[PDB]
Amino acid sequence: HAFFKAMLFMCSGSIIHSLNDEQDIRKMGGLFKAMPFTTTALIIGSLALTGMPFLTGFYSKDLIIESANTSYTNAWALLMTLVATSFTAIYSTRIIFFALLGQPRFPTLININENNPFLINSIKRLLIGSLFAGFIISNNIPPMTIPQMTMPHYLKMTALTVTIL
Amino acid sequence: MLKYIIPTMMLMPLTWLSKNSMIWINTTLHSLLISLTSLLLLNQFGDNSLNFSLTFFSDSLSTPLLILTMWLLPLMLMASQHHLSKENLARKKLFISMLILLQLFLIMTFTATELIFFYIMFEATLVPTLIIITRWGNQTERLNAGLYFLFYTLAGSLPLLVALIYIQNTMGSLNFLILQYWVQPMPNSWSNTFMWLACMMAFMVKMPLYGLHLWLPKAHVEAPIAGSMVLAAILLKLGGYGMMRITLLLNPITDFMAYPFIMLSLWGMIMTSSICLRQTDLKSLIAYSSVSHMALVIVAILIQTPWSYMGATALMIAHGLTSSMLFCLANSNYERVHSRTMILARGLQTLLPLMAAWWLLASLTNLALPPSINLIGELFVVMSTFSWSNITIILMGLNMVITALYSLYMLITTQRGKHTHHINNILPSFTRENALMSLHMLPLLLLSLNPKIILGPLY
Amino acid sequence: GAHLARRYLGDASVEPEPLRMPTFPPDYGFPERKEREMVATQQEMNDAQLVLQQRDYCAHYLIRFLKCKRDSFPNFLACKHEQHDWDYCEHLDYVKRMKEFERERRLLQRKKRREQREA
Amino acid sequence: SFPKYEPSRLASLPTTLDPAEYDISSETRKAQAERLAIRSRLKREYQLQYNDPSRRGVVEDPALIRWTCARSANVYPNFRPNTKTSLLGALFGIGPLIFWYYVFKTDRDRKEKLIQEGKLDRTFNISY
Amino acid sequence: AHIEPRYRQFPQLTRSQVIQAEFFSATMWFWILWRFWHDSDAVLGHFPYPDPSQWTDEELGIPPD
Amino acid sequence: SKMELPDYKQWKIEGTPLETVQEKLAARGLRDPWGRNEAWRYMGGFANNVSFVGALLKGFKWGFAAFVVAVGA
Amino acid sequence: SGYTPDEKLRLQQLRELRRRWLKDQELSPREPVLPSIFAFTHVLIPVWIIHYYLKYHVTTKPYTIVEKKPRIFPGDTILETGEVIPPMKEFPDQ
Amino acid sequence: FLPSAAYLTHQQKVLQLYKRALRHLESRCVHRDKYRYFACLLRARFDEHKNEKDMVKATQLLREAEKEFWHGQHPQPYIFPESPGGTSYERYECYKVPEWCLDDWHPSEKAMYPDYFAKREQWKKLRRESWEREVKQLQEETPVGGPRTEALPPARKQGDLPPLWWHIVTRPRERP
Amino acid sequence: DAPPLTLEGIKDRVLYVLKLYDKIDPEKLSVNSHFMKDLGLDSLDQVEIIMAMEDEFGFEIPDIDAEKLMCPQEIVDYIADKKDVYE
Repeated sequence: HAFFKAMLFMCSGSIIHSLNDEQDIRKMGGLFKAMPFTTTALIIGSLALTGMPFLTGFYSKDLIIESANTSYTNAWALLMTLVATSFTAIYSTRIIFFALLGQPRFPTLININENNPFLINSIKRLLIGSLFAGFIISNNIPPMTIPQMTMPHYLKMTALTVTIL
Repeated sequence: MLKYIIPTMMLMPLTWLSKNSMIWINTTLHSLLISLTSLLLLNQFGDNSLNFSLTFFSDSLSTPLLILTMWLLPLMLMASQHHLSKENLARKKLFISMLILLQLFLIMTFTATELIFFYIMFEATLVPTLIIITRWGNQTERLNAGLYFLFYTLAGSLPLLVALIYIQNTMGSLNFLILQYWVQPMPNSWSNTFMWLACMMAFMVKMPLYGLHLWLPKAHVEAPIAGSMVLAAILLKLGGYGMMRITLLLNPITDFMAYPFIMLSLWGMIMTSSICLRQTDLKSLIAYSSVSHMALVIVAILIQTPWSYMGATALMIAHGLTSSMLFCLANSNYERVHSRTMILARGLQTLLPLMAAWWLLASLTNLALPPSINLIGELFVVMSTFSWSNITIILMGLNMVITALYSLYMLITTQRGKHTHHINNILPSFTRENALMSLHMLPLLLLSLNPKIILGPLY
Repeated sequence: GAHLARRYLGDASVEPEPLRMPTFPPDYGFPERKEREMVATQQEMNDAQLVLQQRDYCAHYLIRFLKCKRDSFPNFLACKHEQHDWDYCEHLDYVKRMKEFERERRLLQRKKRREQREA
Repeated sequence: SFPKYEPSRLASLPTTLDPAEYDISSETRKAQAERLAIRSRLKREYQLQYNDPSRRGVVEDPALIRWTCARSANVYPNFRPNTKTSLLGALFGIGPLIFWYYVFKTDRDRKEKLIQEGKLDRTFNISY
Repeated sequence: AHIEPRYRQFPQLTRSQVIQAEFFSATMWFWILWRFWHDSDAVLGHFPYPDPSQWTDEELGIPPD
Repeated sequence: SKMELPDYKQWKIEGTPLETVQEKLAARGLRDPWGRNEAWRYMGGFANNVSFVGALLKGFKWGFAAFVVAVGA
Repeated sequence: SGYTPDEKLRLQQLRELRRRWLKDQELSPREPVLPSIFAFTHVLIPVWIIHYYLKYHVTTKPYTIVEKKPRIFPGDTILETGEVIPPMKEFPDQ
Repeated sequence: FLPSAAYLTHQQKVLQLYKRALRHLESRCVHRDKYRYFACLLRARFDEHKNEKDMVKATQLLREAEKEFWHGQHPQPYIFPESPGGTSYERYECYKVPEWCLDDWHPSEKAMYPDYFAKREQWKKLRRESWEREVKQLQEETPVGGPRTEALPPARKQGDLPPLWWHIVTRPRERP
Repeated sequence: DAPPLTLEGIKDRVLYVLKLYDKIDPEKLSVNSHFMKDLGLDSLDQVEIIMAMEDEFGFEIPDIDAEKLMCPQEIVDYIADKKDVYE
């Protein structure tokens, strides 16, 4: 989560400073191919959200819903986490569609500029940490719990099912 | 100790037999050398207090407060110019010598074995402070302020004398040790109830508690900076010192008879932190901050835990330093703009730029900054009162929330957002002001490093 | 599942209420079958610093995996199949717990309905 | 086409649907004319005492001073202790105090009874 | 040197930023594929999750009549 | 300095959502919108701006091949 | 409904004064104002001071820094004196 | 409630309702061209009875217009990042130092910047030169005893600057 | 964040986006030529013009100042007061 949203905020605020302090979803329309380093960055963030299988964002959320689904829980809480997984999928889809993949609404006299070694260094190295380093962490953790790992059908598939729907 | 008293005597004719434009340096240098020789006192160890010249002895209830007085004197001696530089030579010298005599009766009060000697030097602490605030108050209700001041402090503290004399001729002498080592437990008839209520009511007047507290804020906001700082820090923490001394008697009844003052103290703590949330007149907020802290101190003394006494004396010393400093910042803002109200002097982040650092630092020490001495005192008071009862922590934490809230309101309303751009008389900040900021916030951080000096004799 | 649905919608009888699992006596549908090997060697278990709620069955496999994972650290993906075997053994342990629950379920079902039919 | 937007103590009624800004009478426009005259004269004297190059101190705003003397110390004259004032006073002062007195007596009597039983959980309870 | 702002037209780009962007998208998709094919097959059940335990009456034993 | 300002007689609406919405508004019966202020928003380096699935398609155009390279390796 | 000529004129003279003020505000008098050592210090000097701090004074403090022990195995021996543990027993039923 | 007029007229009020509804339809409607469609539909609704002069039926329609505006307004209006409530709303009010100051400096640091302070001296001489007579006489001769407006007349009389210009000419750059 | 602004460049941009809007003529459209008095288009489309300038330059102009623009030169006056467009 830390690597994830550091990368996401840094990319989005870069876009904000590139496009004149507006920061709002409207009047921010068309940005894909307006240099796609940051649009690549933002959609890598939003696909690491909900855990595309199986990436840095996979491990945390998906082992959480597995171990929560296979325990003596409250029978409202698991349903709430499930529905909120669907909801985090849908607003991440909204931030993609309105920010980067729309017909261009933003005011003219445009000064789109990202010829910066600093920012390409920062975005570069944080997507590096957001593609491999989740596996570098999650691989050799000292195992300090007992994994469940024996799920039925429609309880390990439920993660990908909810995110796709 | 007598080597700490007699040069304060000889420091008094200094200002008299020094000529004009030369008195200032002399008084500053010599009172600071007295402050070094003051800090040389700290010999206290282990088993006993250090007792000599039979009237005199030092606990660690008395050593840190005594060093606090003998260090807060020259700070104040420097602090109180620019508002009487244009006054005359005679009244200037009289002001300075009156402060010195005030210091002398303060140290006589803090090293008092005999409690009658304590009471005499107590009202001797009273009598010059009225003359200071009433002659140089620089407002229009200062007269009524001094009048209320003296009648509250006397008429509360008057029957304390009769009770102490009754103790003197029903038991024997009033050495504090022979008050100790001999104290018989006194039962719960009604005369013992009145005697306890007499002594405790006198010092309840002095702290103040909640029901007798409008004594203070008029006397704070209508005073010069010297009288305001000595008044707040040294007088209220002197009242606490005296209560810490006299509570050693009448132990087996104060459990039965000391309930309702706890309730008055806590509900007054919440009401005081709420009344200083919404006032104008920036000067008054620090007075009500002082009333909040002293109500917490009174809770700490009515419970009888060593945790409570260590937190009590730490809270005393820390809030003396903090409230004295923040009074000095209030005086600096008022001498920038002759207003005394609050909302007129907005802005002041841009202009007077590093004044903001000292507002930040003083207000966070009021906030209970997370290693600060203020936090240490309030924390151990909260621990001890939770051991007293498991339900009191709501009022303590609600006090903490509102204390942080009015501290932050004072920070971001007086000194945040917009210069009102019709002002054009505020200068850059002088070196004297930043010197006083430094002289306030070096000892608080040094005590934040090694604080085991100043905790109570129940160590 | 559907057993959860039956336990909340239909009768509350035929589903045994959980975390009070042994109600039928042991060695009753067993007769004369218990070995329970448990070859973790309890002394070496406690001399190893495994956590509570890990001092469990199949723990020798975990000891093997900790041996290879200590002995080959900068090998990043060497130790696979030992932890795979530990996963498989605890899969069988979960299967055994499922067998216990459905044994108790079918005992309660068939026993109590035979009894409350003919009584 | 709306539920007509009731106000409250907080939800202030905006200037659109007053509907008092529709039946404009004579004294309404006379009041707006005199109100602009008041704001005009006050800004005139303000801008006179605001653009002076000889001006040193603050512009010495009288209305803030007046409100300060109002809120601070002109509370007490006038005041007569009426039924409303005294009843609300004895409620807001003594009420919560006597409430906290009862709850503290309750907890202290429970604690003294429980430790007089002998079975307080003082397994180690050192820092009292 | 550096770029210039133009008015109501699509601004030009350096080839370097677009080759890093395409490079990072490709490294993502290559990682998720090589991680998906070469090893696992991870989102599936990893085990034959059985039926109800054996569906065998009186194996595990039910001795009522 | 200057801006050099790509000027008028160039926008000339033709962009199919604005053209069809002027058709719909003509069928309504006004036939006078604002107009051609947004042809830069609807033609040029825009205009077959990609739909939603395409930025997620943007991986395998240089990634499937490297995957097959690592498979054959 | 719009301007009155007093507003127009007063506007114009304030435009001219704003011109002259802001054009005065850009100074350029052609002289406006006029009046691995890092790796060495930051990975050796606090390292030297702290390892001087972590042997002597802090080990004269008695219940100072304490390790949590490494976890031995039945297939382990001991580096210290050298004494072995009998290995783990039979595996079976895998 | 406005500087020059004592009150706003009804045509002005209808116009401000128009601008508010149009702004909130911008905020409501993405993609900007269906926005353009709905905006001309709204302009058609104001074309439906634009040419009527029953003033009492006009204000009846204005009341129902305020009702139909409040029924379907938008919760967070798209306000620009210098507007009231906006994303900046005097962001750099931090960096807006007034210009009565800057002269409480030190003469060494004053001698570091020669020409700007020489030109500032002649600005201040321009201020004190024509402050008293022309400005004060035009403000104590041409106004009435009750001023009854706030727009001050320019110095059309003879010479120097129009009256009371110091803190209005000398405002900062709003982006330093 | 570096937008450069000047007088004649923004005069060009205001005049350009008045030329692009359709129902005026591009023939008699001077730099200082009126809106209501000579072009003849009414109040409502004038405030749509004001909406266009606000939607282009990134700041609202108020309704107290919206009464009194009436020609492009006074528009360039008010915008140059807004962004302080001089050297």
